[PDB]
Amino acid sequence: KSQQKRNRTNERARLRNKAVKSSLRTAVRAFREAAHAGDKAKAAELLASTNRKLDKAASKGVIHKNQAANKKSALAQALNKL
Amino acid sequence: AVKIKLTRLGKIRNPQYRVAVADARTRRDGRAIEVIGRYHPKEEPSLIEINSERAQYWLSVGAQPTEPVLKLLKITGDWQKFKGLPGAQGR
Amino acid sequence: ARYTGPVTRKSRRLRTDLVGGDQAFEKRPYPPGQHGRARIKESEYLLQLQEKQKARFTYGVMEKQFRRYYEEAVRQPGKTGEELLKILESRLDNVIYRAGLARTRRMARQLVSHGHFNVNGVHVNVPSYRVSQYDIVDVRDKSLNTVPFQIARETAGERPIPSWLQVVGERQRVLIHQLPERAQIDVPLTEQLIVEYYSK
RNA sequence: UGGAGAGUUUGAUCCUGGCUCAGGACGAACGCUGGCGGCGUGCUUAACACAUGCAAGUCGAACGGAAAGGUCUCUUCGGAGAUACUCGAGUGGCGAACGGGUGAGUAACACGUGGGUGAUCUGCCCUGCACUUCGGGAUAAGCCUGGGAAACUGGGUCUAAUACCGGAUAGGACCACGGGAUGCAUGUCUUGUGGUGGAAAGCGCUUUAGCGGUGUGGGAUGAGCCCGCGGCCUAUCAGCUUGUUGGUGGGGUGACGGCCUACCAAGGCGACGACGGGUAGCCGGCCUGAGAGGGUGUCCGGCCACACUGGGACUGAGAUACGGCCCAGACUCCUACGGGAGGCAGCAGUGGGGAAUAUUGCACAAUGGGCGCAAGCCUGAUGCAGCGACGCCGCGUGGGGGAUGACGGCCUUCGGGUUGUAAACCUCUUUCACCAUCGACGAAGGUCCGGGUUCUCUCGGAUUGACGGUAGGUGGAGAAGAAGCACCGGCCAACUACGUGCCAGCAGCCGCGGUAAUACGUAGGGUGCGAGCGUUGUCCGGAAUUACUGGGCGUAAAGAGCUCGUAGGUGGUUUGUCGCGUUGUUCGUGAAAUCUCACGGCUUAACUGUGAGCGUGCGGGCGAUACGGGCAGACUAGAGU
Ligand SMILES: [Mg+2]
Ligand SMILES: [Mg+2]
Ligand SMILES: [Mg+2]
Ligand SMILES: [Mg+2]
Ligand SMILES: [Mg+2]
Ligand SMILES: [Mg+2]
Ligand SMILES: [Mg+2]
Ligand SMILES: [Mg+2]
Ligand SMILES: [Mg+2]
Ligand SMILES: [Mg+2]
Ligand SMILES: [Mg+2]
Ligand SMILES: [Mg+2]
Ligand SMILES: [Mg+2]
Ligand SMILES: [Mg+2]
Ligand SMILES: [Mg+2]
Ligand SMILES: [Mg+2]
Ligand SMILES: [Mg+2]
Ligand SMILES: [Mg+2]
Ligand SMILES: [Mg+2]
Ligand SMILES: [Mg+2]
Ligand SMILES: [Mg+2]
Ligand SMILES: [Mg+2]
Ligand SMILES: [Mg+2]
Ligand SMILES: [Mg+2]
Ligand SMILES: [Mg+2]
Ligand SMILES: [Mg+2]
Ligand SMILES: [Mg+2]
Ligand SMILES: [Mg+2]
Ligand SMILES: [Mg+2]
Ligand SMILES: [Mg+2]
Ligand SMILES: [Mg+2]
Ligand SMILES: [Mg+2]
Ligand SMILES: [Mg+2]
Ligand SMILES: [Mg+2]
Ligand SMILES: [Mg+2]
Ligand SMILES: [Mg+2]
Ligand SMILES: [Mg+2]
Ligand SMILES: [Mg+2]
Ligand SMILES: [Mg+2]
Ligand SMILES: [Mg+2]
Ligand SMILES: [Mg+2]
Ligand SMILES: [Mg+2]
Ligand SMILES: [Mg+2]
Ligand SMILES: [Mg+2]
Ligand SMILES: [Mg+2]
Ligand SMILES: [Mg+2]
Ligand SMILES: [Mg+2]
Ligand SMILES: [Mg+2]
Ligand SMILES: [Mg+2]
Ligand SMILES: [Mg+2]
Ligand SMILES: [Mg+2]
Ligand SMILES: [Mg+2]
Ligand SMILES: [Mg+2]
Ligand SMILES: [Mg+2]
Ligand SMILES: [Mg+2]
Repeated sequence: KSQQKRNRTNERARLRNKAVKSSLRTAVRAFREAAHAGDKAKAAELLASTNRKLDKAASKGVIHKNQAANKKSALAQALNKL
Repeated sequence: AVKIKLTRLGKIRNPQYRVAVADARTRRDGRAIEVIGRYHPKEEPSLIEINSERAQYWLSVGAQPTEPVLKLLKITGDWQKFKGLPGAQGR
Repeated sequence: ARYTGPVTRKSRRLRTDLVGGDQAFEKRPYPPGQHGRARIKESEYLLQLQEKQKARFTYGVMEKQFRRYYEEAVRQPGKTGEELLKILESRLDNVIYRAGLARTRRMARQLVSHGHFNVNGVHVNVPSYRVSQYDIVDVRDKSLNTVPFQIARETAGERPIPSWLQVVGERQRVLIHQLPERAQIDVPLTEQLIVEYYSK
């Protein structure tokens, strides 16, 4: 069949993408909890950190540029309205 | 990628081929994007017919013909005209 | 297939001789069978069937080929029976018969089937071939000086030549100026009954 | 450019009205018979289960290593040496989402058609603007062990990368503020300002051997999504819905959206048939019919849906992911009982069902597809071959004189005639068969050389066809090797005799057979077709017996028992406006093959190529208000008071 190599590369991809996605999720929830805390001081830099992580993931290709733009806009408006 | 390929529509012992522009991910005898000539390998030398301007447009837009369509283009000179080569006809 | 049977029996059944030649008549009336001397009521379908069979056995045409000829004739614009007769005449055996290169239609079919004619210098062996305008017909060079041809080479001047065909001398070549007109040359049979037969 | 009727109710007639017939068609079967070639077609039933072989691999010009080949290499005299072309296995890249199969499910935006995407994504292809710059860590493979019957797996080292991670800088990422144009409302296209950020990779070279990657502009290509119109039966299915309908705020998607979520309203669908039941892949197409129409979706082409049954995720540009993965169920198999493996609705083939449908063949010779710089590799796609009269076409089974009225048979008025010029006898031709030979086009094609330095070109030296020594041609004696089939009472073409005597029997109807049967079995004779002829199965037509074309309702079947009135259909005269229906032109579209005209090529036809019709329609612009219609009015005749 010569697809055992494909299966191994697949599972390597699952681990890599799952790890980066979970890291991005944790960063997003950190920024969110800062947003409800309303410190408005460290949230300003957490926004930039989250944007950097998310568009780094987009460049890596684990996500799409459209999703990266949507999430960045959401977090920016989130910081804005408070 | 867009390709220019020969489509066979003759009978069992009359393999007539049509010079057509079709998508690569299609069957040989399928619905091509546009037919831009034909080729009959049953005459004495052959029967070669090329529009020579729709082929030029497709070549400039990115269409890539296969080996026999490339040979026919070289024969008709349209490939040479597109690439800027001196000899525009070698029939 | 081919009939390959008694032509005179068919002629007596049809009540109209259509072959002539050396064996034109049997010197007797036409009781085709055991009861053939008795009178029979003439039905409408009988006349049309007899006309169609007369044409088919005159031109050596099978039933399916005759059906195709009739359907092509009616599909063609203008008339139907005239076109059918023209198609029937356009056969190689009929052309040879009219040009007088054979004794009858059966002889013409025998020669053309055995392949003793090259139309455009090309060997053919099908009587079903149809001639067209500006088309030549020639005799095989090897097949010359043979008995079945030399027997008629000198006695082919008896039968008339149609107004659309022409014959050449010592070296025969057959050329087709235009399509024939059976309505004015050799029409012993009315096609207006066949056209009614084939619409039933 | 195209319209046939006949039989059958009665003592006899005319209507109405059934039933039957004559014709064609098929992915066909049966009975009998049966030569060949050209081209096509061939599990329609069990989406029943499968033995077996082949159907997706490639790159050393990305990388570490050397299992094999020839190898210079030490030399064993049968052992050594990755450094070398080359390469087992391994990392990595791409492909694998295409190609091939079935029509199960599906009455659905699944399909056909025409719009919208200011709601979108898009590898490999083309191409504009630039870069191609710095560090780090492990591991595959190998080696040493361990566990397990296997399927498989653990621990310890060890080596890379065009593998991974972390970096500098880069605007079509975002936010806020603006400029400039646009309308179709959310908006759309392009710059500026301030705050944010986001990648790349190196390898090879007979020295112009070549490859690459990314940051993004714009094309080409493929697709995701929405809408109007059209294509079954059933009301003996009349009330359906609650994320259901909408809104708001978030979440989610490439993208709009109850797609998901929290809150608010009570709404949304239904007699123009929802909801429910039965059935079904849709279309271009195919058959019949003069046509309208009726039937049908098989070859082929387009799409859709599915891959033992049911469910789910991931990789990836892109997944019903047949030959990928996870789980539940059934089945089959191995087992050491602890555990494992599997899915022909791919090609070929087997079992079973059925009236029934084919080789476990050849080759990548050509085309398409995938991998490289390539040379090259794979391809049951494809090109063929093999079996079947299964369908279309075509040719033969001979022909020239023959009244010996052969002999005979048959009928028989005992005179005759039919078989019947067909025969014998004289003769001509060898179409296709048999034997031998030559021998293809399909290949202005691909490799190793000569001008060209590589880009382009012809030249020849060599080779490359499964088909195939095949088509086809030639040479040889010989009519010599070659026909059968159905019917004969009316429909409908075809009559005598023998045996039989309501018995044997036939038959589509109505009718024949109970002792002179053109209707039964048989013999002769005739009719029609032909390597085919009849039966069965189904559809169309006749049937104007579901009638728009193209029917009727006093007595033949047909006016509700009457009235009112909901929806609906339909509507007086006249004026003005719109131009929706109507109609004209123009543009786009209406795929190809197939249907037709006209031609061209297979000796002809079937088959095939080309030009034009077809595609009855739809969207857009531009003309008309003659009629219907919308609106604005007016009149009295209709109608009402
Ligand atoms: Mg965590
Ligand atoms: Mg968003
Ligand atoms: Mg035939
Ligand atoms: Mg009647
Ligand atoms: Mg009476
Ligand atoms: Mg009565
Ligand atoms: Mg009447
Ligand atoms: Mg690989
Ligand atoms: Mg290797
Ligand atoms: Mg590559
Ligand atoms: Mg892939
Ligand atoms: Mg697939
Ligand atoms: Mg099936
Ligand atoms: Mg189905
Ligand atoms: Mg639609
Ligand atoms: Mg290790
Ligand atoms: Mg940066
Ligand atoms: Mg990098
Ligand atoms: Mg809710
Ligand atoms: Mg909402
Ligand atoms: Mg179905
Ligand atoms: Mg009719
Ligand atoms: Mg399923
Ligand atoms: Mg199965
Ligand atoms: Mg399943
Ligand atoms: Mg990919
Ligand atoms: Mg993905
Ligand atoms: Mg699945
Ligand atoms: Mg797969
Ligand atoms: Mg399979
Ligand atoms: Mg198969
Ligand atoms: Mg059976
Ligand atoms: Mg059986
Ligand atoms: Mg190949
Ligand atoms: Mg190829
Ligand atoms: Mg049979
Ligand atoms: Mg009769
Ligand atoms: Mg008797
Ligand atoms: Mg009888
Ligand atoms: Mg009928
Ligand atoms: Mg009708
Ligand atoms: Mg009536
Ligand atoms: Mg009465
Ligand atoms: Mg009555
Ligand atoms: Mg009444
Ligand atoms: Mg009553
Ligand atoms: Mg009553
Ligand atoms: Mg009303
Ligand atoms: Mg009204
Ligand atoms: Mg009016
Ligand atoms: Mg009205
Ligand atoms: Mg021709
Ligand atoms: Mg068309
Ligand atoms: Mg218009
Ligand atoms: Mg009044």
